[PDB]
Amino acid sequence: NREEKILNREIGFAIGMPVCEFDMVKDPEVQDFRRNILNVCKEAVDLRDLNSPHSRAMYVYPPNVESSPELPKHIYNKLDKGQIIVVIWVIVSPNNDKQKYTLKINHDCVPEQVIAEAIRKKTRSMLYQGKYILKVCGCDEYFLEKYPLSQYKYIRSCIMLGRMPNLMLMAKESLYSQLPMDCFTMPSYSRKSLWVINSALRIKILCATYVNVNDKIYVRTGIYHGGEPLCDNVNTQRVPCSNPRWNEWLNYDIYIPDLPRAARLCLSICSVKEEHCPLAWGNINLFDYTDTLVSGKMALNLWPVPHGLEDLLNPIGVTGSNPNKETPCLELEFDWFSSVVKFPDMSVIEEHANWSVSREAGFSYSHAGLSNRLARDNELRENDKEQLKAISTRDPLSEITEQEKDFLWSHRHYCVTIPEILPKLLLSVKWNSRDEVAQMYCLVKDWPPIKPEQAMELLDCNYPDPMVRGFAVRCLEKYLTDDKLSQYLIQLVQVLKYEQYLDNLLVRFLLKKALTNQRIGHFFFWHLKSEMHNKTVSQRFGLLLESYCRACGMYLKHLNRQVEAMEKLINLTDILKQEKKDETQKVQMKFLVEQMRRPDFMDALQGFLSPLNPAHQLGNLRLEECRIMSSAKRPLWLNWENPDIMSELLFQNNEIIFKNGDDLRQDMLTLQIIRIMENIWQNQGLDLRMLPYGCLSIGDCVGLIEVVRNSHTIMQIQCKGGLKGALQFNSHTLHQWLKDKNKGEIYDAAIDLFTRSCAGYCVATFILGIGDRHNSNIMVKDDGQLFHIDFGHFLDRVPFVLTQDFLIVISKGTKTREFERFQEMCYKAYLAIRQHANLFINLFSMMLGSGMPELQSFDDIAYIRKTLALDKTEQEALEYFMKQMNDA
Ligand SMILES: COc1cc(Nc2cncc(-c3ccc(C(N)=O)cc3)n2)cc(OC)c1OC
Repeated sequence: NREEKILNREIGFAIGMPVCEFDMVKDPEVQDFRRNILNVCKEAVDLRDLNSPHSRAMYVYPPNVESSPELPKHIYNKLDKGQIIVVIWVIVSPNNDKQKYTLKINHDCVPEQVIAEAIRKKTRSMLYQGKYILKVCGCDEYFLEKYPLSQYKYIRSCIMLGRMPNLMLMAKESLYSQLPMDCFTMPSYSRKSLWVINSALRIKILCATYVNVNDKIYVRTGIYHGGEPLCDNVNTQRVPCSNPRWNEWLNYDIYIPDLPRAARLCLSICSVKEEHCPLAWGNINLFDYTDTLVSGKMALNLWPVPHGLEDLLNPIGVTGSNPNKETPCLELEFDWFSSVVKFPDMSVIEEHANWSVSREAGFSYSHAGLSNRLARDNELRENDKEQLKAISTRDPLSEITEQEKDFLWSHRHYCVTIPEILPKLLLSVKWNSRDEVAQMYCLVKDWPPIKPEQAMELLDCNYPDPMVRGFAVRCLEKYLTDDKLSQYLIQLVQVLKYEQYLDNLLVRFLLKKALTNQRIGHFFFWHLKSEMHNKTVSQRFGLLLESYCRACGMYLKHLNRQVEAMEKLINLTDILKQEKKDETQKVQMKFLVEQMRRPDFMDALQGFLSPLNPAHQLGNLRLEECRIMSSAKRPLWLNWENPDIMSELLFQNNEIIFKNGDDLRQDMLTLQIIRIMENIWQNQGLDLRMLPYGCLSIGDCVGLIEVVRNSHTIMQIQCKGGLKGALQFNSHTLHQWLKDKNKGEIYDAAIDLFTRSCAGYCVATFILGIGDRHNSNIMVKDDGQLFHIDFGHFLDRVPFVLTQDFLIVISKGTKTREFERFQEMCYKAYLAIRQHANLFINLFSMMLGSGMPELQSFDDIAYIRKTLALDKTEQEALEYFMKQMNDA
């Protein structure tokens, strides 16, 4: 149709590639995914239309709320007898005169209560009900739901910073008119044996093409469950890369029924010189998406070897044939049987598991042979029931011995009472045994649901099993809030890559949520779009962005404006850091102004939503304020007028830093972790103010960074311009600048705010291992709030040692009441993150599959164990932190 034609040009624009490339793809799974995922789209659209227009308004403008209405004592204590002074604005008559009405209301007041109060006071000045809604003055944020006013992030932030909440009273039909009508049109494209086999595992290696220049090459193979081998690495006989035709049948020490559903064939082509090196690699799922075992011949286009490849095989790598068909291919032949070998149904598995129970009690009572894995009845002592608890407490990176692993499996039936031990129990299973596995599948079909956070440990590279993964999705479906979903969106988008198939529960959960919450959808899109260049994931994400773009609605137009501006900034910075790179800053600027003033560049970058917070409108550009920065890689400091009619109550101007050349994934994770550390601290009752400024990677080493208003680097303060020098840098200079900025009842707050942000960042940088910190890495705001920029490296010793310049601001002139109070905060902060060690390990663990340099192995994540002192007791760790900290 005409509608469809127009749409695929639009989807194609936002996705980076045209829709018709997906049309021409002939792979059962791809066209099956393309079609099958449309019900999620329908489900999501129908949830939007289910309570039209309110539920549609909620989709586009979801309430931005904290996860709980409970205010920690220090947040509550800020309120005037548990009450908040709030200001309601009303735009009246033709001249759009802004009338304000200040109210003192309960912090837990519903928005509708607050509106009624504003109307009460509106009439009581001169001396309706559900016809109005509340909007945040200066940004596209609405308070459309019955949550208490304080539960909203804008209101809780206002309380904490001691800022006056300015809100605007808006007509419901004024917002409802601004809303478009959904039109999810269904696309054009939408219109045997089993476990019997008594054979061993054998696969033939025919030949390899596209291989040449420089001694002898062999094919190395392996059978894996995630990254754990289910047998021995079987290899082909060495051949020089002139005629690589082995045509030999490789035999493995696994029997066809003992193969788990998540079993993979991990192969590679290696070279020999005492010196072995991998050349090209490739992984295959031993079962397809319909659950059929691989039958016949196959041509696997292999992948280049990523630098720093520890082994000869890459089992953690992406499963499937490289899309670049002009790369080293490797033909294989697989054993044929009666017809088609499909994986047994859960019923067949249940009958075999109930047998692996009735005839296992017929193998312990009616066989003789011992296995320290046989579950014994009435032989579950309280002496070892506390031992299971002792194992369940341990961190995800804590090595579990063979003695402990055997003990756990034997007590599998008890472990249901302690559901948090599931990750330790699953790793205790012999996945190379169909008897143990069948018993486990059944325990998981009935396993009690665990917290979303614990269920995430099960969604990493260590747990490939579909039913283990399915349980984990069900836990996030039932217990994960939309707020916590926004927090872990980075790791959740990442774990998609580990999934064996295009169509899974994780993707359906994530897409549904993305298509039911435009805020979740926004970052979901950008997180996927930022990885389209990566040809390892480009397909999966390309299909996902298609299904998203079809059912996202009129927001696709808003995404296209963002994509167009982002490309013009890339193209501009491309020409600049190529044609004018070694030239002077005055020349680069001369060129920048000349180029930005072009008609096509002007309108692509004016009047669009900011990708950093889509609720922020970016109007006209303040070119007089747009400059190339003095900082490294030459970032582009951009300024935009805020077109909001009440911009003067939030920020008249919006400033974004456009970086082209540096990887921002590391800075993104650090700031996600910082934000999580801050929440842990705030809930726990410690007010360590952190500044997790917005950072978003938008492509291959391109990205955006939120400009922190009224802030300067440590160097900028220490100089006062350049009237001092690196030697002449007097230690008291920092405190003096702060003193001149804040005087009177203002000064005491400033020092407090400094010491607090100081204590938080000391603890944060130490745990995380954020090293190479200096005067151009640390920053301070006008109000004394400290923060850190450019997270160069992490995990690779005191990562941030206390400089005199800071301790002096902490007091005035090492042995002060302020330093004693300070030291305490750091000890208190350290102990709080230690109580959450299991979360941070998992969050980091889910990132190994992301192509990050300083997060490749479980040897990088182990650093968190050393800085948090997990092995030691809580009081023992304090002695460790005390020792590392007591060093000046
Ligand atoms: C770093 O130097 C400067 C910074 C800023 N301002 C701001 C405000 N909020 C944030 C940042 C920031 C954050 C992260 C990263 C990163 N990830 O690289 C880089 C910069 N920068 C202003 C400067 O001169 C006026 C300046 O040059 C001396």
